[PDB]
Amino acid sequence: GSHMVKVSKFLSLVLRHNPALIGLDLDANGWAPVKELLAKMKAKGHGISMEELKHIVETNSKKRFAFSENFEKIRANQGHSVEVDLGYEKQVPPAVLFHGTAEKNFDLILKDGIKKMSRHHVHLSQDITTARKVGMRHGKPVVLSVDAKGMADGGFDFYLSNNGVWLIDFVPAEFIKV
Repeated sequence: GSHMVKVSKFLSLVLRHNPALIGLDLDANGWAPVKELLAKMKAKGHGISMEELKHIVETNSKKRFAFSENFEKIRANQGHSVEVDLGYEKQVPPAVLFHGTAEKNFDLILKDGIKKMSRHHVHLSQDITTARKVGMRHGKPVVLSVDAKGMADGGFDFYLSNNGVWLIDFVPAEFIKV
């Protein structure tokens, strides 16, 4: 099902920043017992079977999320804000993306994040120009400044519209610079 970006982002997150977050922890050379992840992340209600996680490590990630060749440990390297393109095509602008959306959406934005029916293709924008322009649909868009490099690296995917619009999966206000 479509949650592999959420899975890969996650896996990258846990094995890089705060592994302790899920009961998982990082080893001395920057690894983690895969069995720790498989059982735990499954138990977390994400149904990770080993067949599933190998699928993410080997097919989707590799340079991002590495795996022992013997599949015992997993790790995530990151610091790689290149076109990671997690099964999609990410177009990475210079530094940041400015997304405008009405300040009547502010509560929802800040709590839940930039999301509507997201999973694949929700609205994002590159410049304040577009932020304002798209937000003219309501009035005064608040400019959610989301980092392109951070998002690309973290495992958040974003596409480019033929018109020059950006489409995102989702961006947490928790990470956005409102």
